[PDB]
Amino acid sequence: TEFDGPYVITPISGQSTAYWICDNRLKTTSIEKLQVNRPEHCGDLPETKLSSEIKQIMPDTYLGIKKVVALSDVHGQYDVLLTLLKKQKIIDSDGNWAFGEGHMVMTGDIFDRGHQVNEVLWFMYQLDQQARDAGGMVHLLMGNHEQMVLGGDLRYVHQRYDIATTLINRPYNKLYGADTEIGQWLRSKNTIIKINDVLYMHGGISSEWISRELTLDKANALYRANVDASKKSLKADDLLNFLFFGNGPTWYRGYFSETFTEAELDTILQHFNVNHIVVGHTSQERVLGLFHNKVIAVDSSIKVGKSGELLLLENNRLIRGLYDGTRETLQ
Ligand SMILES: [Ca+2]
Ligand SMILES: [Ca+2]
Repeated sequence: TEFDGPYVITPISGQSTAYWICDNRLKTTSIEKLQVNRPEHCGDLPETKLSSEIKQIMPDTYLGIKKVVALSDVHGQYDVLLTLLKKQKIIDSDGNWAFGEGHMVMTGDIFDRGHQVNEVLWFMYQLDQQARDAGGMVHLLMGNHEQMVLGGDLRYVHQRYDIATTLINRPYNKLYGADTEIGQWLRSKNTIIKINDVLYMHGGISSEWISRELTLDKANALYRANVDASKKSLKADDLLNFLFFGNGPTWYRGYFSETFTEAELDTILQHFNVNHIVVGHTSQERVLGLFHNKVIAVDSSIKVGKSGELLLLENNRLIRGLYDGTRETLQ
């Protein structure tokens, strides 16, 4: 018995439509008053109030933010994510934003591997709005998997989603295209941001970024404008080629290389005028710091589906939030 969704289509003017996979059967509903309500016989699929404002493109640079929490690579593990957030009191008993005016930075990779991808997406979409309502903010950054899915690289999509692509009659990448609520939401997000003296991105920044004289604004804009480009077009343009692949911000794993040095790291820190760089992408056994904590790895292997951790940046300290709800100071 499989339940999945909803997959919401949002036209320019028209009313939105929701597709639900319920017991391997398709259910289609017309959204009224921006309220996405699940049909009868559709298990416990997520229901959410559609928002216009959270699809607005937001700045990629922030100052004077008192508290920030970072985590990454949920990879469809909703239960783990929810447990971690409740244990660390980021959300309340009902699973609603409880971080006040704080900012959350999810450095990408919600998609793939896991079996609760839509659960994670709709939850994050809701948090996005709830955070804004509280005067806080949710920074959902695009990871390499978000780029892969939207672009058509489906090698890591969980097999259970073949049901959806079959019933809704369209490939997985089109289940999150520009005509879908989630797709529109994702296409408004940044890929690299800076909060206070910290830089955040999925993989990491390599020296090539400096060679190309890139800026957060130019990069984030290109990412949004080309996430739907053909692989041919992306690899043809050497700038887009760098941004979207191997040595780029969403794929670079150099910070976890044996040959990478703190000296080289310093040149990168100095280039952005930051003291730390928070990255996901390369899975660790726990949230940890490298090079005297100049780099903080926040991919705590939530993808494994058993546990996860987060990073809390407040009062100039770097704190590790364990799955059991306890904390350990890194710096
Ligand atoms: Ca990942
Ligand atoms: Ca990744």
